[PDB]
Formats: sequence, C-alpha cells, structure tokens
Amino acid sequence: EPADLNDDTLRARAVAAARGDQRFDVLITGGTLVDVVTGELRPADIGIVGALIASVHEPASRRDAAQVIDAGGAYVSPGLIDTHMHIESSMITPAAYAAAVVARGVTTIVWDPHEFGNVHGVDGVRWAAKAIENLPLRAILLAPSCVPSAPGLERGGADFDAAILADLLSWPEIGGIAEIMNMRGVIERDPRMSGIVQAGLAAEKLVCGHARGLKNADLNAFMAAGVSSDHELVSGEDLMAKLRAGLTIELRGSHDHLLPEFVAALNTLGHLPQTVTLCTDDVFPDDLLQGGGLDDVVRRLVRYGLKPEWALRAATLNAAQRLGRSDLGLIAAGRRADIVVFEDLNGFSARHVLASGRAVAEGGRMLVDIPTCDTTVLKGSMKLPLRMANDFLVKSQGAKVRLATIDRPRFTQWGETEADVKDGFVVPPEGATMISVTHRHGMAEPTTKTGFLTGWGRWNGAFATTVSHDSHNLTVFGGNAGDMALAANAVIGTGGGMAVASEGKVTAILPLPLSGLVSDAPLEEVARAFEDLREAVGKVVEWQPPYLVFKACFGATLACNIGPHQTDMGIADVLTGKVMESPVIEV
Amino acid sequence: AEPADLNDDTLRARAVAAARGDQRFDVLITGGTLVDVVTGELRPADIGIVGALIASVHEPASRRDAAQVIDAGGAYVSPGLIDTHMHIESSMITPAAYAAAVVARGVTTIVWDPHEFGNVHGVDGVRWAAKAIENLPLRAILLAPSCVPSAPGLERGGADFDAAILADLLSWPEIGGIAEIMNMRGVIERDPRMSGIVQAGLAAEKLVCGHARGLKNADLNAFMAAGVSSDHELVSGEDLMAKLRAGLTIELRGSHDHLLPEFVAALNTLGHLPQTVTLCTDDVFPDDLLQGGGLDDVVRRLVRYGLKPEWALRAATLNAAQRLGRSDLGLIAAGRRADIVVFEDLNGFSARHVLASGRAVAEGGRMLVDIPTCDTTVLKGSMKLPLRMANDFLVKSQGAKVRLATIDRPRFTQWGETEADVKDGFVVPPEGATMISVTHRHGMAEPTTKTGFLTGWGRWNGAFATTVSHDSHNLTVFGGNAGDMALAANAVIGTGGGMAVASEGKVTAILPLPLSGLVSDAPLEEVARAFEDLREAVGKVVEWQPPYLVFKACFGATLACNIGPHQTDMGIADVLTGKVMESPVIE
Repeated sequence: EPADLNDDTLRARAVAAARGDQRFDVLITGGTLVDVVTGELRPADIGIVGALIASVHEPASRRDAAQVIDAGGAYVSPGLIDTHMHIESSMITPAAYAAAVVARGVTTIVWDPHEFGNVHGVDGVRWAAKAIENLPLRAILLAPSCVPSAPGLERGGADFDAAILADLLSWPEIGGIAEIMNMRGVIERDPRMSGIVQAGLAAEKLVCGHARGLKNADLNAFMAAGVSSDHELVSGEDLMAKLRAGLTIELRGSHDHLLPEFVAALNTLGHLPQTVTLCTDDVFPDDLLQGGGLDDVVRRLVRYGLKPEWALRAATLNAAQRLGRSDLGLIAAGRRADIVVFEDLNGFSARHVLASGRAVAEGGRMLVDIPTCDTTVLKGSMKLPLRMANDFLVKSQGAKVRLATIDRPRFTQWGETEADVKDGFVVPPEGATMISVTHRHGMAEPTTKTGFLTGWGRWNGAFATTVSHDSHNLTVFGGNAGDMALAANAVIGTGGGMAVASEGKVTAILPLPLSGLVSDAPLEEVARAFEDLREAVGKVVEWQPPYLVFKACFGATLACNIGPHQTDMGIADVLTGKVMESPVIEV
Repeated sequence: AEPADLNDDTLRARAVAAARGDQRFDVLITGGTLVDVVTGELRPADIGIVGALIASVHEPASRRDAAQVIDAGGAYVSPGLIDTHMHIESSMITPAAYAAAVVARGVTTIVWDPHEFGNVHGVDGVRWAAKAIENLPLRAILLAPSCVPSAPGLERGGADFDAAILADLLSWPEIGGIAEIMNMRGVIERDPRMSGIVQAGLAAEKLVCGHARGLKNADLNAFMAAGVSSDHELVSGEDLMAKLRAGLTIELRGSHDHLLPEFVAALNTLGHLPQTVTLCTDDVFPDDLLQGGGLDDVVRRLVRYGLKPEWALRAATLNAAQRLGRSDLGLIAAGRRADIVVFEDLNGFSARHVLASGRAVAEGGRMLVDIPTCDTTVLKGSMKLPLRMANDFLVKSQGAKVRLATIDRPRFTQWGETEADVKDGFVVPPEGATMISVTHRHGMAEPTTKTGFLTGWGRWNGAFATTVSHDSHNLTVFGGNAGDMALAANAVIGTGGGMAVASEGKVTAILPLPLSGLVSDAPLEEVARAFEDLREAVGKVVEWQPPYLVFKACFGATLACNIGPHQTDMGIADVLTGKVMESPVIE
C-alpha cells in the first residue's frame, strides 16, 4: 500500500471503467459531494473498480455497476483520518475500536501504542502491529518515543534507547516517532532524545511532538531538532502561535471547552491553513460510545460553528498530505475508495462507509467480520502479591516527623508539614490524601511507595487504577490504608484495572485484564462500567473543577511533567533528576 | 543527499543550540516582514539560520547573535520560489545561464522536464540535463521525459523511449518522476507503450505529471484513474475549475498571459486559494526571461492582475513543496531549508536578497557566487542533413490540373481541397495559404523534405525556418515561396541549428542555435536581442492576424500528440485516423 493500487490489471480495468467501456464494481449515486479541495458541496456520483475510485462524474449519467450504493438526500466525503491517538485510552482492543469508529466514518487512524509499549515494550508494539494487520481500519503505527517518560526517575515495563527506536522505525507498519513528550530533553540536546529524533530523520519518517507550554524560542528548538507537529493546544493564541511556527496542527477534541476558541480563531483567520488536521488523542469508553471517535471532532467543531467543509477538509485531505499518502483524504479519480456517506453536515450519521472499495458499514453497523487477535501475551500483567494495610503506611522512627508533601493537583509543587508517628508508622496528617505507587511489572522490587498529596479534598475511602501515564504501575489514592488495600487487591486479582473502595467495601470495578489498560468486553459493558466507577468515585470525594477532577487520578505519577510526582521509585522531580525515596525530611 | 544533508547530527545539534540561545547563528535576517505562508499573514519576524537550516523564527530585534546579518528593513521575507514545470530549453540558453537569470530573482528550485534535449539526444540528453544541474545554485529536480517521440509512427525525432527506458530514468536519484505525459489518447486507450510507462511511474513511487490539453468529463476521469495527477494545459477559467474539482494538482502557468485575468477571477470567485494550486512557467522565451523573466514573473503577473500576493506566494512555495514531497522546502519555519528571497515590496517582487541552502547567492538582481558552467561537448553538431534547395520545397505530380487538401487553419486543425495548375511537372503552389515543410534532421531516417500547404496563415513574402519545433525538432520551414525557404533552411542548417527569416532573396535575421538546435551558448543579453530582432524580421514577411495566428504558432504546428492534421518529417499526420499522408496530392 499504495502498491496494491498500482496493479496493472486493476489500473487497466478501472481506466476503461472510467472510459465507458466496462462497468464499475460500485457506483455511489444521487449524493452531494463535499469537494474538499474546492470546499463546494456539488452533485456527483462516484464509480469505483477495486480499491480505486474510477470516476467522479455527472449525476445519473451512468448506471453500469455490479452494485449500487445510494446517497440521494445525503453527502459524500473521503473517510475521516485520525492523526493522533491511542486505542488503549478507551479500554478496549483494536478490534472493538474498529467496529466502533469504522461504523462512524473513520477509515484511517494514526495510533501511538505508547501505552501497550510501556507495559510490554516492543513486544507491546509487535502486538499492536499484529492486532491491526487485517482490520477494516487502516492503522498507521507510530514508535512510542519515551519509554519510560523519565529514565532513572521511574520503572515501567519497558525501556527504549535509540537502537530500539531505530529498529521500530525500520518497520513498514510504522510511519514515524510518536509524540515526544520529553521536551527538555529534545531542546537541551539529551543523548537519548537527540539520538531517537536522529533516528526519525535517518528514517525520513514522521517525527511527531507534544508541545505543552513550549513558547517562542523553546519552540523554535523543538522544531529545529526535527519534530514537526503538535496536538497540545491550550488557547486560540496557542493555535495561532504554533500555526505560525510551521507545525502540523493535530487539532484535538478531548478538551471540549477550547474548541470554540480554536473555531473563533480559524474563522477570524478567514481560511483553514493546510497544515491543520484532526485527532482524538485520548477518548474514554463512555465518550467513545456516546460521542464517537474522530467524527465527534468533526461534529463538535461544526456545532461550535466552523464550516463543515473546513472540518472535513482538515479531517481528510490535510490528514493525507501530512502522512504523505496521495491515495487518501479526497474523492477523485485515481485515489482510494475510502468513503463515508453522511445523512447531513450536522450530526454526521454515516449512512454508508467504504474501505478500499468494499462497503463495510451501513446504518451505523458493520457489515463485516472483524478479525479478533490473540490477547494472551497481554494477560498476567500484575506481577506482585496482594497488599496489606501496611504497604500503605510509612514506617518511620521519631515521635514526630517532618514531611515533604506533593502540593497541588496537576500544577504540582513541593510542600511540607509536621506529622505524628504512632507505632512504627506516620499518621496521615489532617488534609492530606495518599498516593501509593507500587511497581507492578516484575521488573523491580514490588515495593509500595507512599506520598502525601495536598489540594485533593478529603478521602472517604480509595481509588486504585493501574492506568497511570506513562509507566502504568499500580497507583492507589485515598484517605486510609484499609480502603486502600481493598481497591489494590481488587485490581490485582482481576489482572489490572480500576476499583473504587470505601468504608471497608469495594464499590465498583472496571476490570481491565489486558495490560492493566484495556478489556475484552464489548464497548457497552466497558462504558457502563466506567460511568459507574466515576459515579462511585464522585461519591468518595467531592471534586473541585477544573483541575481537582477525576481525570487527574490517571495523571499523577507522570514523571516527565514538571514538579514532584510520586513514582514507583519515590518522589520524582525531573529538573534535579533525583529520586526522593521517602517523604520524611528529619526527626 | 537532500535532504539527509539537513539531518546530520553535528549540524542539527548546532542549530538547536543557536535556537536555544546558547550558540550564535551563521546568519540573521532582521527588520523584515515575514510573509507567513501558512496563516497567510504579513508579520514582523527575524530569522536565524545555521548551515542550511532555518534554525529560528523569532520576535524582531530579540537576537543580534550572528556571524553575518542580512538586512530586510522595509522589505518582505518570503520562502524561495519553486517551478512546478518547465523547460530550460525554450529560453535558448544553458542551465547555468538560466540559474543565472532566476536565482537573482528568488527562484530557488525548478522542476525541469528536458524532453526537448530528450528528443534530440535520448538518454544521452537526459544524462546531460543531469550533469548540467549538479552544482547549480538553483535546485533542479528532473523528470522522465515521458513521450519521445510524442506520437510513435506518425513522426520521427532523435530518440524512442519505451517502458524499459522510462524505468531506467525513474531510478536515477536525480529524477522525481514522469514528465508531462502528453500522449493522452495513448493513456486513456491503454496503449501498451504508454500504459507500461505510466506503470513504470507508479512502481517508482514518484510523480506522474500530465498535460491534459482538452480532456473533459469522462476522458479526464480515465487519464486520472490511470494515475496521472497534475496538469498545466488550462484553456478557460472554467477549465481551471474542473481540473480543480477533478482533484488534479494544478501546475498554473504564466506562459499564456491572456488567460490570467480568467484564472484570477475564478479563484477570487471561490474565495480561497486551494492547496492543490502551484505555479509554473512551462516555456519562457529568452526575451521575457530577461524583461520578466522567470517564475517570480508568474507570482508578479498574477498579483498585478488581482491575486492577493499571499496566495500568489502560497502557491509559488508551500503548495509546490507539498506537491514535491519536500517538507524541507517552501516555508520559513525552524526545521526547514533556508532557501529565502527577500522582496522589496509585493507589487514588483524585487529580490533584494536570495538565500540557497544557508548561503547567500544574490543581492539586488545580481549573482553573489560563481555558477559552474557545464561542459557542452555532447550537444554539438546535430544537423545531420545536406543543404536544401528551391526544389526540396516543391511537390511533384503526374497531372496538369490537381486535387489537394491541406491543414486548413493554424493552431487547432482541419482539412480542405483545391487545385494547383500543377506547372512544369511540379504542383504550382496555390493561393490562400502558406506551405510547411519538415525535414528529419537527426540522422534516423532519410532527410527527404516533406511539404505541406497550411492555410489561412497569412500571406508570406518569404520564410521562417526554425529547428526549435515541438517535439521532434526537425527542420520546419513555413514559406511563401521556394527560393527563400531554402535560403532560411540553409542558414540554420549551417549554424548547426537555430532560426532564420528570409525575404525576396535575402536572409534578414539569424539566430544561431549550435547546441542541439535548441539553445545557444551566448549570454542571454545576446540571445534575447537576437530573439526580439528575429520577431521583428518575421512580422515583415507576414502580417500576423492575432491571436490564433501569433509567432509562438510557428513552433507548435508540428506537435503530433494533439488532434487535427499536422505536417511532420513523414507527412500529414492524423492522431485519430492513426495514419499519415505520403504527399498531399490526389487527381
């Protein structure tokens, strides 16, 4: 691919199909074409031989077709492309995923398996490759680039030097390096990071970034190193700045509140610049079920009053140019017949979807079997015996200890405070919540590491997840050692996942037996389960939007971010590069 | 080694540094208004460049850190311009003298199909194309001249390229793909010869450029389904709309000046420049290269005629870069090659400074550095025929009175009948219409002159002889009477190729073309003057009735791969009847 499209046989036979002197394998008819090059909606019908579009021509002018798919009252588009995302974040396998979003119009995704990668390494990324080999969803693989996100600070499943990075880049299946989020390292020229981005160029394959906070000059260096995109937009000014920086924009949907501002900013610019594409980054099982994938970003951008001709453009043709795939992202003679037909340019219901000329969805369900894949090597990713009440307390000598706190949810900062010491352990000091983080991949001593957050409300019980970007070790929160080993041990025995405990009971489990990240169950189940666990947890702690919400519990052991975070190692500050082994400062 | 030559680790390191603020730039560009090709804004920024990389684009005055400073005060800064299609050969000079002319103007990259040397010398001439460009300051990406000759079996040029040969050219790392494929009926029919040629193109994973002169609805479809993705021949504004809508990359051209007003109107009527639009010269006579001259002039005219400059330059740079797969070009962003032209204003796109890979090559209109000329040995002596005569231009015949038909009409073509009081053995040349006579002069066929009788040409008080004639460039002479025809023929024959006008028994002008008969070796000063003075001489033998009967038309009237009749080195030749008339006689 696109070698498949070049076969002499089909080439010949589509040409003559175009010419008039054969008939097409399919004709799509009676539709209004979203012409994404000119931004007109204009009537046209489409004839297709094999995986090639043979002709876009005058409506009704042709009726010679082995099958006829009909689009009157509706709108024809190329199938949407998703420039950055991760399947893991929805807690399902690639197959369920494909079923979900191929039915919605999305024919190509660009997937950084950075999560499976962290948990299993290349083996992780190998499986990604095998799992997507035959879906009706094109998946372009990207090499996980920072495993682990902060070497020396934390220990996940895996470690990726430039060698391995070079190796992954040699795969046909891989189109580039996934988001480099270790950006001090790229900018300040670290031997690992510079080594990997060298590999990216030596391969002449994409080099994609994460650029949260990078401004003015830091940015010119990220760019200067080789990295060429971003999705971490925060404001209109943020969008404008990095457009003007020359970056491919991966305009994402995971923060609904900034779409209006992105939208205002394109509409005031006047035109949508050809370097803007659409992505999902992370999308949870209930939003995937209710909202959708990629198509949701089309949908909302239009709801926030972007012209639909622009949303689609950026979801198809733009997305094409970037991947260097001249066969995708536009409906035109000689291109792939990756097509969606929409009931209108509001709700974007997919009345029809085709991949490579074969109709694979209709009405919103699949028409085709999705090869499963053997989830085995994905199981048993809990490699640690159950915990005690005592794995959550901090042994410490004195009568009274001075204690380094991890003040602030997200915007993290070093704090401190006195505390008492009964009996061998330190007493949780009023207004503190625990963070226990336990290495669970067997790469390391299974030793529980506690820390005290402040700024987290008060914990009436606990929440263990095993999804904790990016090392994903067993990560627990709570107001007390009891409720806490409840939640830990429920996650451990189902083999990974999440559990809310409280007042000596477990109140919800979303079991997640593959890697501690995804689940075999169908998307309805998983969504249902997720909803219920957010319910559960909403009830063990009163949140305070924005910031001290629930999505933060998945984000706190994320070593490469600025500031203290509790890791599987200690408390990590990635400026220094030091591991703070214990919270006790003295006495 | 482009663009691996950006990717070198020692350099990348260095640029990142400078960017950071830890090291100094090789060159700074300060004071300027950046013409932001992505956003489309004009906005103050100063630029820093290390080696060949743009390493920073940053807030004005923020840095003075540089080895050399390039002043952009009161001036606009634009990425170096790019020509998606042209033919050094129609400028009658050498790849050095052309790099001379357009590098002083802001053109940093051209895309040259050398099929004109391709027809006078086969591989041999492409080889030369390639030795000629090697150290130009101007980046020249060649294409496989795709159709020599342009209509196999109806004419005979100096070479014969088959699928075997194409495929050889497509491996040379100097070539980015297939030249204009003007053999259109050949593609759409699935002629084996054409057909294996487009194939050899797709299998190369490289551009496949067309010349879709005339194609519509279904016929277009088929040219594109075969895999041909781009085009310059556009004949109306409405043509433009449809080649637009059919998804072709547009190689918009500045050689059919009358149309530009139509093209501008269309694209103003759409509201935004589509991203498949780019900009090309196709062919530029050496007088317009000097007054104009080059791709800068395309920018210049469109904008003079109502294209926002922003689009004008969007198209000359970033669009072109995306067509070429070259994301190290066409954009002033950190991370990409520092090819930049600094324009005085955006009306008369005065090149105050031109930068090729890091290096400065021109200041106000003149070359800063030596252009290594190439050795012209292989192109010399290519008039393989003996002098003509009076006779050579006359037709024989049995009969006293005679029937006869004829290329009624200039540019696009038809037949007709009349008499020729055939006198003293020969036809006696009948009134209404100038004789054409074409003589194979490459040595691959007997050098028999083959005469025609064109029509509604004008009256011809003598002769034009030319050896630039597309595409076989044989010796073509349109002539009001035999003695002058010979006279002109013998003039350009002796000079080893060229052009010459002749009246009333005298030669009145002669533009010598010793190198391939196409291009001369003098400085372009003489060459354009010789060319004006030539235009001057001819419009004394005949009163052009423009347009349709311009001077340009003296070179097109042999070009077999277009419909209508056509005298050629073997007679009057239809593409359709796929046949070819021995003499133009009848009764």
